Amino acid sequence: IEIWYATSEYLRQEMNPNFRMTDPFNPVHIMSFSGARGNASQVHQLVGMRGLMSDPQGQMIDLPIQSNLREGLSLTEYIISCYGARKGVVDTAVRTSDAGYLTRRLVEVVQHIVVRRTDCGTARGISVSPRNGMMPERIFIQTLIGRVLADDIYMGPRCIATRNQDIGIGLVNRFITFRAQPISIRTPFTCRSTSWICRLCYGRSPTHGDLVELGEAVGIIAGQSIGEPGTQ
Amino acid sequence: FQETARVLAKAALRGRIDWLKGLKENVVLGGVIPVGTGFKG
Amino acid sequence: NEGISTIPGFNQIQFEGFCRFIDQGLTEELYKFPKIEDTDQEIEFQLFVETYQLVEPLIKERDAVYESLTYSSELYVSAGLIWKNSRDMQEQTIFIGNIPLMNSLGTSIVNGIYRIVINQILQSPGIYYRSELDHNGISVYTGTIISDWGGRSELEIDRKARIWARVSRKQKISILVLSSAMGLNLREILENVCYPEIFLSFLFFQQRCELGRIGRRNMNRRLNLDIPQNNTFLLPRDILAAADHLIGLKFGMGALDDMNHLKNKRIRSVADLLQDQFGLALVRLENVVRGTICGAIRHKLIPTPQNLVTSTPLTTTYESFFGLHPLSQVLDRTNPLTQIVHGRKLSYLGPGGLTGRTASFRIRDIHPSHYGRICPIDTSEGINVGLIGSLAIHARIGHWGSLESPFYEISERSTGVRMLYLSPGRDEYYMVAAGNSLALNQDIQEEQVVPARYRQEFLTIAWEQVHLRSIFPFQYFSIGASLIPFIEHNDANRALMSSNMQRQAVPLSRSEKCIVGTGLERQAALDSGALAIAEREGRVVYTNTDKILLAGNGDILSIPLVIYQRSNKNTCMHQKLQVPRGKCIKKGQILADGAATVGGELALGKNVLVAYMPWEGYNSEDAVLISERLVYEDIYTSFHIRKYEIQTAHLLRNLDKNGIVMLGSWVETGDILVGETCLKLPIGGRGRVIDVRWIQKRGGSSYNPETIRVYILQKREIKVGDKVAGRHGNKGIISKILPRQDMPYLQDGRSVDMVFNPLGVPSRMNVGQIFECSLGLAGSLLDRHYRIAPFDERYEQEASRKLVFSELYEASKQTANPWVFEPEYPGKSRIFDGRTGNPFEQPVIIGKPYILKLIHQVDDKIHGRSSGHYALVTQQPLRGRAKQGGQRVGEMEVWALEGFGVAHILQEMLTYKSDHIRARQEVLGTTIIGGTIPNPEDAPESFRLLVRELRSLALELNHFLVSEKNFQINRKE
Amino acid sequence: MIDRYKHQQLRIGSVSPQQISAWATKILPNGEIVGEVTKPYTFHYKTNKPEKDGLFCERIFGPIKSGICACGNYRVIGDEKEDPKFCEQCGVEFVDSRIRRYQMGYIKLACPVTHVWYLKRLPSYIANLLDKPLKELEGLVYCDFSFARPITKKPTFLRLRGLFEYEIQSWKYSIPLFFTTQGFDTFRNREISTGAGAIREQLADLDLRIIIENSLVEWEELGEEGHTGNEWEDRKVGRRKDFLVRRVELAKHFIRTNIEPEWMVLCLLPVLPPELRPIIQIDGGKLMSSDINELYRRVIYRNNTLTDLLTTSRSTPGELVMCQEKLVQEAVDTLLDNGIRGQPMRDGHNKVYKSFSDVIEGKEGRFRETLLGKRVDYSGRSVIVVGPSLSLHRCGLPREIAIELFQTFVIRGLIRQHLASNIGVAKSKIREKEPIVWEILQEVMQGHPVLLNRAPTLHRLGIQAFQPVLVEGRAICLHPLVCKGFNADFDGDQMAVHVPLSLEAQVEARLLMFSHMNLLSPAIGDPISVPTQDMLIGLYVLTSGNHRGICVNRYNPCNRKEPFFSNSYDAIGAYRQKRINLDSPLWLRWRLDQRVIASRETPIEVHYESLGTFYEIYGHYLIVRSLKKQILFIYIRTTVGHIALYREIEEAIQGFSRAYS
Amino acid sequence: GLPKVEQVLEVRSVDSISMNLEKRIEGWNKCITRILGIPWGFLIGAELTIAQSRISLVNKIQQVYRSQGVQIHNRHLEIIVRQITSKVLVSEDGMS
RNA sequence: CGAGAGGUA
DNA sequence: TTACCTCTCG
Ligand SMILES: [Mg+2]
Ligand SMILES: [Zn+2]
Repeated sequence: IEIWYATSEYLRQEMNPNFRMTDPFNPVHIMSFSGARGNASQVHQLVGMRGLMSDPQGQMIDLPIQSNLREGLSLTEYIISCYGARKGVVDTAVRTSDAGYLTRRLVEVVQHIVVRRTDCGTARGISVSPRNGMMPERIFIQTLIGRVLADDIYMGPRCIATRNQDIGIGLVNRFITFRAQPISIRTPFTCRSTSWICRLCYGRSPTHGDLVELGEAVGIIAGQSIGEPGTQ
Repeated sequence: FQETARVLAKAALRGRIDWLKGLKENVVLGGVIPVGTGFKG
Repeated sequence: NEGISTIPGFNQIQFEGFCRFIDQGLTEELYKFPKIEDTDQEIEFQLFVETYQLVEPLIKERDAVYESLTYSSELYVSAGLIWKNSRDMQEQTIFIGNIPLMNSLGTSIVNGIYRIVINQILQSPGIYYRSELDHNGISVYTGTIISDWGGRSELEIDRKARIWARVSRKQKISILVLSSAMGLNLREILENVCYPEIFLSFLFFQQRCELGRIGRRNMNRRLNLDIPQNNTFLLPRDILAAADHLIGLKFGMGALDDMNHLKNKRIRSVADLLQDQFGLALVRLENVVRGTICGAIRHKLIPTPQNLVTSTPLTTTYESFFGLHPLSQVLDRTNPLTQIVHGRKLSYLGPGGLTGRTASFRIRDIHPSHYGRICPIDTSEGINVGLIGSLAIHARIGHWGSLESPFYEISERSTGVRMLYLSPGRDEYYMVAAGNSLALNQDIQEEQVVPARYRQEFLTIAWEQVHLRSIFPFQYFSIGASLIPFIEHNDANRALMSSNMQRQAVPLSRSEKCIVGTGLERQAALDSGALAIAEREGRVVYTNTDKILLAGNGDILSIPLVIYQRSNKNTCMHQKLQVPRGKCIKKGQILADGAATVGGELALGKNVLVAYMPWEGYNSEDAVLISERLVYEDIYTSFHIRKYEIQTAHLLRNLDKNGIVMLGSWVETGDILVGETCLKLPIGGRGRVIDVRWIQKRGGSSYNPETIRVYILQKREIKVGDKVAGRHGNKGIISKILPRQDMPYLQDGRSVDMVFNPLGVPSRMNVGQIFECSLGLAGSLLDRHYRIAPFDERYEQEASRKLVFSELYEASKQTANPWVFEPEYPGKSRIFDGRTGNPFEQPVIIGKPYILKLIHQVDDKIHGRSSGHYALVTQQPLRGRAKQGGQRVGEMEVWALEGFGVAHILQEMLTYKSDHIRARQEVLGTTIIGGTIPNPEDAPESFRLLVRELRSLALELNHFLVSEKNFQINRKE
Repeated sequence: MIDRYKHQQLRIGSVSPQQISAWATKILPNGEIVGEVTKPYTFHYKTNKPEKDGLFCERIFGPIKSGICACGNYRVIGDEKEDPKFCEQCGVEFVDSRIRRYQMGYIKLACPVTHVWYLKRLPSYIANLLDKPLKELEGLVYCDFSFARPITKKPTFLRLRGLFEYEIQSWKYSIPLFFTTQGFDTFRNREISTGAGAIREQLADLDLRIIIENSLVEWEELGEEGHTGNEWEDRKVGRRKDFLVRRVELAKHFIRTNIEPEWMVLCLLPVLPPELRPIIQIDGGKLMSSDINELYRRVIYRNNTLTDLLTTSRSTPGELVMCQEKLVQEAVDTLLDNGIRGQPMRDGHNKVYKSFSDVIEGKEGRFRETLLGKRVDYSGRSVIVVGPSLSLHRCGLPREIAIELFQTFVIRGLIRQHLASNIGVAKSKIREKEPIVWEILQEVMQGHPVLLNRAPTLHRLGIQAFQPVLVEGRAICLHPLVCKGFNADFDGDQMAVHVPLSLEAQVEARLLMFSHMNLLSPAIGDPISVPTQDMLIGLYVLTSGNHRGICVNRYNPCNRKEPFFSNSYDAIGAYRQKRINLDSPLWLRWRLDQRVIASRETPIEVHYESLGTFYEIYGHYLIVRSLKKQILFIYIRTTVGHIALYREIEEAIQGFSRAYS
Repeated sequence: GLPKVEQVLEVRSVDSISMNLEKRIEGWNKCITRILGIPWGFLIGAELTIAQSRISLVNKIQQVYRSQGVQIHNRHLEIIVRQITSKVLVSEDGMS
């Protein structure tokens, strides 16, 4: 199992260098590098080696596949390959069904939530620190974009941001340069009711890039958003 | 949405009153949903 | 004797099963019939099973389909009744009933419908040991006894020796008590069982106790025992043996069974089902006979044996089986392939079988036992994926229900070889190799190594240690996968898609054979039933479009032909002659060809010139651009026939004196076909009326309402929106037809017929198409057709490349076209643009592949509605294009509209458009006048119904509105 | 702001016997009451007329054909000025056949019966109120056992005060002989109890305020030595502990809720309006007759047998009545909720019969199947095709589909232009496919949008709106860039079309559901319509570049591109005239300010001359400067492909600007 | 994958999602009562349980999505999480 | 109209 | 899981 995995993996690693150095304009490279179609794994199978396969019950089969589709798989190899294919077909059918149940149920819990008021009046906010979790800067940025601040942030005697101000990528970056660690943000968990939300707590809309308007169905959008990525 | 008989019985006994404040409920009644253009402001 | 040395006929299983039922099955069921007498003593009836005769069919098969009858056979059996009073004997042969007959192809004609019975896979009776991992500490073990009845018998041993039956819902029941129920002495038990101490420390019959012959044999094998085969019972010794094994596992000496193996499963068939039904029917005849005996007493009359028995029980049972059983299905007659494939199907589901939603994930994967028996690729996708499958080419059914795969013995013996068929169990114990003997080093051939299977595993061993070899090319696959060329170079996922698409092809008006094929097209045509083959040797004496006369040794035989006839799937069947007058024929040779067949081979598509390149976006995603030549030279035109039937201004121009439309009329939507009760044309049917049939009928209480049937033919050409496909998993929908001048063109001047996107192959992993297109170009130029068997790389590395490149070169040299083989970029050439005359920049792939046209066409698909008929209770629009109905806005769609915030749009869909009667009738008026539509206040019917239904279960729902201004409460109705 | 206030409410409640009556009662001109249906007859035996006192009777449920009474004469409804609402000969209710949809009827039952739901639940509502063993209350209900002290409301001379007792062997005949005729009846009613009349009566005289008092005290006493015993025991202590809370709660609600506890056992029984159970002749349908009707007849029958039995045979013993009491109860049970007790209750040929609870429950239950979604008019379907030349706001609709969807609108037009006299006149013109019909269709659809959806509508983008363009052919053409949202490919996918009728609806579609307005996805903010496949290939090729060193020259350039262009237009031109190729390097004068993205690289060579000009050669650019330190010229090394993309983006911006003006 | 998300959202067992979490919640509740009084102890204990639970549940669902390259914003998960975590249960000892 | 079966995406 | 289509059968 080990000798064969290493051989397959080295070959995959070396495919891109070969194309970029020796044949830059080959059709297979253009299609993959561009982003148009193909994935490195898919190409590896056409031009390298298909590799070790997993039998039902998760056990490797012990006969390596040393061939690619151009060269042509042997009868024995083809049969082993079929194993994987039944797994895919069974998974696709199942995944389509499971997703729908999760979505129906998620919409039901949160269907009633609409934005009904401008300010709840809360003076509480969650605090986000770069530390307190080991957070890659990416995570820190993504949490913060789109939220309204619940307290002023100051560097020395100057105010970087004031309460009731939205945070965008430029502000987030200033906070990173100046290392302002405790930032307090209004968040759905900080609002004063459970039958509705306020504009300031929810924050900027994903669609139009401005504060959410009164009358929007935040709940139906949340259910759908968690669920649709489910097919993948 | 799930246990229809059981809910309906408990309610009939208690005389439950529903103020129609959500989306699905107003759909059954065929009336304007209180969201978007429907939310009145 | 068959299948060794040749591919077996594709319908052999059906033929054998039917024969077994006709003789062995009939006799066995007949024997069990009880002699019947009543009360203290009464008259005795005797059914003598010794003399049963089955007589020939009264109507011929063709007539049966024409008059909607059932092709059957009559059973006459001899019987005698000794009236208790009489003491004398009267004997006659009664007509018990009608048993259906099969055509050799394997179909039954019942009430005018071709019907086929599918095979089923179920768990075999026997003892199975499973180790259930235990939630606390050490694992529990169990045994189970599957039976023909289906009752399962459970015995279990815990960490503390338990030997407790689990059949009772209760935790503890004693196996030892069951042994004592058998009269065994406690002392007797001890002498019999090994592991006595452990059991010492420890100090129904109707259903479970019967084990079929299959059940008994399995028991004897698993627990070695040798009770003789005639014995078929749960004799007690067996139970003791089971316990003995159960404890051995606890100590380490045992095997836990795999229930997915095919040695543990059995196959039922046509024969079994038919025999079963005969039994049910027979029990019903006993009920009828007893009843007529009672009637005789009332009238005090001397019985005639016939009077006692009617023919109703046999006929009714079968009529019901064919009509309502899950595994009896109507034959697909879309094309010749569909007819051959349907018979070979195997299902896990069925009566007394698994259900799809219920079944486990593990039952739906391939097992190593399936090879040679069930095809790995074919399955039906959906919630039923993995549970319906297909038999492989060289499989057969054994004495027991098990399947068998042929193997060649390479072990030295006098003959040194024989082909044998092996049961799913037997071959796990031999080493089987599929490699070849073409390797030699400084040592001898016997020492060379090869990959092999042994005990459900793959290993590498020397050629000396192998026992059996697998030799046939098409052995591990079904008919559809065996019709794809260069399958080795296509990923397996695609192969499922490909087998599925061939089945959906439409027989075309003129047929043509493929340039590249696999060679099984020839046998597929022989076994479809669409060809006319000779039944006797002879010389052809007369030929006319309707008939052929064959004259052999003083006899003349007339063979009828089929002209323009409909099929179950609205496709046309037409036979065309292949034999010139004056020619000698031997039995089995072809005389006429059917649709989708040319020269004895299956021909479902055409060969066209194609290029793979991007073209202005017309090919985006999976769409195709095509030339007009295909439209005006009629390459892809097909004929479709539909039937419309009934039971008994400009319009009425066609009708005759009786009022039925005449033959040869061209009709359009709206026109009456048969004269208030008038039958009229639906949307989209416009065709010549090829025939009208006033069919008188029998069977109903009244003379059955004579049925008038009209048959209409539509000729259909290729259009934007049609679906076309190749044999390698490639499918697309036509997007534009362009004039020849604007099409891309070659260095020969010719213009390509179709253009396909080239970004598809990397994602879908089919490199087979590239090999097939290129070989096609060569054959056209050199006048050759190629039939190549699968897996050619066995001979050498890169074998396919060597074939394609060599052939392309020969074509290039013989006809002097240098572009066919280009040494710098082989297989690709440089082409030009029709619009501007300029060369495209990079070289492109050009070839002639074989493309097929699918049954899903745009004309069937299009639908529209405004107004219309409404349903009775829900008062909502009707469902279906045929029914002129609406489309559904369902749960998911509402949610989306809600996300947008479009309340007004949604309300409309829920009220005016669907189910608000008062409101709906108004909108049609406002619109014609030009006014504004008000927003509705009352409730839709849907709501009103709910209230009424609830008020039926004694609950009340009311809607009230409280006015904000004055606080009054008003009850809406 | 002061909110605009709307208050609406929905109330659900169990109903009294008097109400069920009022739902179904009318008094005729004769002054005679109508409504109870007694006979089980459905229609007539081969007459196809509803029978009287039948499940489909006109008089109780309304007329079948408008204006045609039982007799067969026709008086014009729409006029009540001189029309007998009820004819002397028959109850006619002349106005409409619609009533058969909404009118209700009721059936009187001799024996009190019990609803299934209250009894079936493990925390039975009736049991919670009773405070007696569940088995005891149930045993009396389904088997013959007799209570002995039914009412605590009134004093009784006999005093065993017993529960349900199987044995009536106690002297009962001598007791009756000693007692007066019906003296026994007064005593028996007070004491002996049977069936469910007993439950109804025990429930009816009960003291709720008292019930709370006892319960709280018992609840307080329990818990003595709580949480201090063997596992088995505590469990039991708790289960009682809760039954107690649950019971207090039910009673409290009853005190303040206006629903009477006795209504659970039922005196009258309701009947669904006749249409909702079509039971049309099973003329080959074979299932046209409703199982509703089949179940209804059974209850009707057993009840009639009992009413007669009592009237016919006072002499016959309670054994005759007892036998059929149970029978009546069981029919009602199956009608209300069969399968609750798990009884199959099925005809052998038939499947287990459909209880009314089944009708409501599930996906196909009324609420999910009909209430949440429904079929609609003005809709169509067809396969989809690529449509590359279309703009983002447009879609192509086959003409045959359109004529169906926009027909009403075209008829108006034909009449308005006076090309036809009447609605019928116009419909004819539409059929002959005359050429004018097509000019009118085109005019009508010009500013009217349409809505398109794909079948699995996972997310909002599943439905979008477009302006329709007429096309010939039978498939719908869609823009290439809208396919990601719809998750559509062109290999057999189909779509559906809907037309928005109202002005209000039409505004919403143009302003809130068009693609230009929805270019960002809901989940993280990403672009949803971006160039994707072939389009991406083309963009990559244009910007890919050229061979740089060993690839372009065989031998070192040491031992030993040229074109210089002044404006970008010239360069694009040379490409067309084939003077240069896409990848050939060229130099372009740049008059603007150094916007070229390039690495931070210092100059490869600076060449400086004595009079003062300096030339600086960087890899992609040459900057010429002078003594006064002014940049005389800038030249960029590039390829034609790069200039083509820039030009398109720039021109589009300027073009949109010049159009607005 | 998806099964895990169904498990996290449908909280059949509190410990099932995180062992470290069950520990804390059972522990907190026993300990808090001794330290603080009746008006204030239940309230503070609730606030602490609510805070840890909320962080963990969002973080667990999110890790599953980030492994496979699917990026969904937090606000959306928070609307759903709140409903799961918004209610309290009055105890056996409490009758009024 | 109630069941069953074969497909499609 | 959704939607779509055809058929047979009492
Ligand atoms: Mg598709
Ligand atoms: Zn090959």
